[PDB]
Amino acid sequence: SEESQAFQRQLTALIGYDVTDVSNVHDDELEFTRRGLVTPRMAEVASRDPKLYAMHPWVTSKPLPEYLWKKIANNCIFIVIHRSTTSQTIKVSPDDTPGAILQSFFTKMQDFVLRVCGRDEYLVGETPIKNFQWVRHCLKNGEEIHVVLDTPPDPALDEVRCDRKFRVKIRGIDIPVLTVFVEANIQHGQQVLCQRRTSPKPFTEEVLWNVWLEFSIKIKDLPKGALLNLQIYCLYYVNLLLIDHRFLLRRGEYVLHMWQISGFNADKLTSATNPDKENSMSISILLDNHPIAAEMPNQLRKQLEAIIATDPLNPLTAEDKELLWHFRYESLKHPKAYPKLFSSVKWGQQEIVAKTYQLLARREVWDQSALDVGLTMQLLDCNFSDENVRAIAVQKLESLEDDDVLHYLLQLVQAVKFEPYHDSALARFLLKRGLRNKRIGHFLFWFLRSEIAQSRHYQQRFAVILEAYLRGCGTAMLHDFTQQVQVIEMLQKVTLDIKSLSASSQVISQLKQKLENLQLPESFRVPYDPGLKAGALAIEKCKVMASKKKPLWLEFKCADPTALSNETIGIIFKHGDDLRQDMLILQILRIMESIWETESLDLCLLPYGCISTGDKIGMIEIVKDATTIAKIQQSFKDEVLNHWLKEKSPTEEKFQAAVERFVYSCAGYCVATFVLGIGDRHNDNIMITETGNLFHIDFGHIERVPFVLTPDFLFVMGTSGKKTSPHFQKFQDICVKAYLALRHHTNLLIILFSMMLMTGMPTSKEDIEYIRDALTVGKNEEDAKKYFLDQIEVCRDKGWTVQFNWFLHLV
Ligand SMILES: Nc1cc(C(F)(F)F)c(-c2nc(N3CCOCC3)nc(N3CC(CO)(CCl)C3)n2)cn1
Repeated sequence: SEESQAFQRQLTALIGYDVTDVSNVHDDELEFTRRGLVTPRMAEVASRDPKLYAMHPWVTSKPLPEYLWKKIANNCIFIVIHRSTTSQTIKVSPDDTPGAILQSFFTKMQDFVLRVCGRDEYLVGETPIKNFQWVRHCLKNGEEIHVVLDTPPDPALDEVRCDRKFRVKIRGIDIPVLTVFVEANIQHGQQVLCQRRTSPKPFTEEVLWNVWLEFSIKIKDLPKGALLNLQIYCLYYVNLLLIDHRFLLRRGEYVLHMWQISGFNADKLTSATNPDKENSMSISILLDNHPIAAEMPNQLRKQLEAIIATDPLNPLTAEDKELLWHFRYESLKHPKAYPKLFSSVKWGQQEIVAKTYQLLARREVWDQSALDVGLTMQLLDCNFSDENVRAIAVQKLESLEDDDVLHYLLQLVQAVKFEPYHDSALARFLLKRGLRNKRIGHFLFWFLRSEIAQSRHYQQRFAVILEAYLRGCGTAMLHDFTQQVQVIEMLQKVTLDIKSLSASSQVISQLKQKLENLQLPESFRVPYDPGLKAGALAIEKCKVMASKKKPLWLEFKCADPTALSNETIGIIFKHGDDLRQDMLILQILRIMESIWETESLDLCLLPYGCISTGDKIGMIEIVKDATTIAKIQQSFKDEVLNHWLKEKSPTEEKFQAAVERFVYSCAGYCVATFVLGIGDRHNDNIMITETGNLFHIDFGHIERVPFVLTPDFLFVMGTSGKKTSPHFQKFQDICVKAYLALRHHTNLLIILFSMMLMTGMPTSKEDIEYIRDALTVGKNEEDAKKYFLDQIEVCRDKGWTVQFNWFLHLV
């Protein structure tokens, strides 16, 4: 169809990659997955309620935290309602359903719905008012809930239209420009089954061996998902699945173009070949050589328990693995032992694998066990290639409500890189949950699109998954995405053009002019906050920041007239940094906020919105009324920070609340940063709001100091490096309370941290340990409770020693 060709082009401009192209495939894995990602799509699309899908209500089935209970005194909630400059307040009970509120309101005077004023956010569905996120947001922030009664959005325009051994031939290598040898492996889950090599020849434009590298593994022994790893060093690598998606073995000859090093990493596992054929190193290989689906003594059981108890970081001895394996059925009764057990499997042996799959038959204990996202994630990392082991983990995620899928959505999207094949249980899980919820689908869009734009190694796999989502999300979503992408390209253009014109009066004139040139969509959704829409630019408020990379400071008008405030939406555009690192960290900070919601804690973290759009290019949310701690100091005497708060405080009451939130916010970042090992930062990278909320920024690429707690912060808490103030005791306990709450989620944090380094960093093995030592693994609470207080003292014993040094390095 002529219309289908123009439609596919819409998806191509949206996705930023052409899926129909078959220039860089040696097989049909991609296309087969497209055909295979039609059934799952239609299955979720044909099974979704248009009404609830069109308004995409954001809710949680979790209990309301202890601290958020104090906010409600009379067991009633105030819901200000709007129709046209008219206000009708309604005192309401925490359990009052949105429907009841509609009739309970009309009585004081049922076709319409309560929409949040100035937002594409609705309060609809059989849910208590207390369970809506926008409601919990207002309580936490003291704001009141303003709502407008409007027609429920039309779901109409959401609609979609042998026993022989193995061998391989190393013919040679070829690079057009610029002692090197070949290294061939057979890997399953980053675990080497066998390794062969060649003879070192001098580095030149042409070096060939044509050697026959023989393997010890046998044809029926080869596990599904097994990769053929080919490497070269004196610095190039490529892979290829020994088994395709149809259970067929690799028959034929292959010319493969290789990736190069820039000096473990998610990229090293990719089954995709290098797109650039003009400059890349190539490999010559040929392959010519199907499948189907008494108890322990308590002394050994005690040893097995000790092994199960240890962390995910603790390596497994050959002694342990044999113990875990010989006692499979005792190990099966402990879900926490599944990662270590499946690591004890000889995947290079068909007879054992069969025992493995047979073992997975009766998963009575696994399927009944409470979901452990830390335990589930472990089965999804680089150390597991078995399609069925991963399937039981993805099976467990399905119980997750949309609320929790949002918290872990970024890590899940990244975990796709660890999948041996393009079509996986995980990729189908992401697709289902994306098509089932508009908010999940919105972020799934930008997460996929961030990788597709700056990742040569995986852009193909993600493009196919993004295409499968674009069809099925709806005609309405497609319009928004088109607008959003349209604006970001115009802004990124301006951002890049502005950056080059500077290493002034000249640039400031160039900015306003080029901004007046765009004058382009009338409105678009904010990528990091889909509820908000943006209008025309506040060109007068727009400016290039006095920062080293010349970042664009932009402000927009809100396109919603139903908004009480007149505030502009601020966004920063930056080409200097790699905002992928920032995304992961910020998302981990949100996960930390959730964990502290478990023990009923608020630390007032400010995980501002951040989205990577291209290569070292993206956007950051602007937190209103925030300034840098450094800027407060210059234009290092201690009392400065306190003068600022009282200055920005209209009343003495405002000041006290600003001091309170500072004690919490400071405590939150002190604990969070030290764990992630990013505690040592300069003043410029730590900001504060006029309302007392402290927060950090710029998380890309990171003597000594545990974390930042300078004398000015101490002074705002009223302590001169020796005494203990009333607020300081509050802070010093809050740190311990919050630090103990994270040790309880050690495995979850480690696995997240481990994945963040592999899929989001450029070795990899030793770097992970800091979070293990920081979390004080294998130590009682009190001894650990002191370890953190000792870390606080190292900040007191220090002062500006490193902070002054930081001032020295930049200059
Ligand atoms: N990777 C990055 C990059 C930046 C960058 F480019 F500097 F803007 C930031 C950043 N975020 C932020 N904030 C994000 C949250 O809302 C407040 C602004 N501010 C600032 N600036 C302080 C400034 C120079 O001194 C003028 Cl006020 C510019 N920088 C964070 N992470």
